Amino acid sequence: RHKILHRLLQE
Amino acid sequence: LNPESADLRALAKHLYDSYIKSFPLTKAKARAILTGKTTDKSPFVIYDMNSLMMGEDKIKFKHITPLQEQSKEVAIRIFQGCEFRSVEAVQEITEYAKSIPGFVNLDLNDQVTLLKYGVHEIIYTMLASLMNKDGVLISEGQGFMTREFLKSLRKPFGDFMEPKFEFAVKFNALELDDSDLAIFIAVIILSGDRPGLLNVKPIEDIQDNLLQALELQLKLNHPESSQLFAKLLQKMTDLRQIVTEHVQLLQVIKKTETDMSLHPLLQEIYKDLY
Repeated sequence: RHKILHRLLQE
Repeated sequence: LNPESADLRALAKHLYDSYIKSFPLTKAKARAILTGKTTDKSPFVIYDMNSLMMGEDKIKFKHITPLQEQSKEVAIRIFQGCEFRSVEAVQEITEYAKSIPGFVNLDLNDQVTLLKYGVHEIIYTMLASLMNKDGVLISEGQGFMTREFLKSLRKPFGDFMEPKFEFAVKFNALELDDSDLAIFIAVIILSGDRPGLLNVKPIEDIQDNLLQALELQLKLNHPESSQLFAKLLQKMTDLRQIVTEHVQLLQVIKKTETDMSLHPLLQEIYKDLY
């Protein structure tokens, strides 16, 4: 998983 | 001239406006600071231990994660500070990527993969804008840290920035402006040969269009410089060498300093990188 990158890309 | 090359102008203009919105410190502004031409910024010059301490007011060491790193010896604080600037770079690059036409329509797993392998190549590309042979602008151009000062840190921290300076003096010879770099970094992001890409085809489709735009941009903006396009693509491989070297040095640093920890965003990027 890449939780922070996922979060940066979804917000 | 023609409708095809007209679409490539619009794309170049779209990417330029997006780059301006995404990146506070542009190469235009950075060069103005380094040549002395009047600006907001008075960069405090850091050349030794004493100057760094007197310049702590102007550097935001306060924002480094985790906090225990903020109290450690100079070399670790400078390294962590540089790594922390990278964290803020990732956020700006991520926002820029989302503005590249077709990027947010890619498989989200592929968006993550492109950024994971792209960000440091883009970080060190754009860092060349903030560098001369004497030093590097830091803290959005409110600091100037000398090359010699970064060379002087104890091992294994002593030469962590030298490869970036050596890449920067060559790269800055191409005399690319912000408008050229805006397209070049989009080309780097949309690299179809990153490991573990699920669907390469729509990434190469987008990059092909970005590469054409970059080519047209370098013909129009530097019409007296003839093979600028060709020289620039050679550098995209010199960038990968810098990142592999940096990740290798980071592995050495993590294992020699066992109680150093990294920002979790950098842990997630560096994990299973080269």
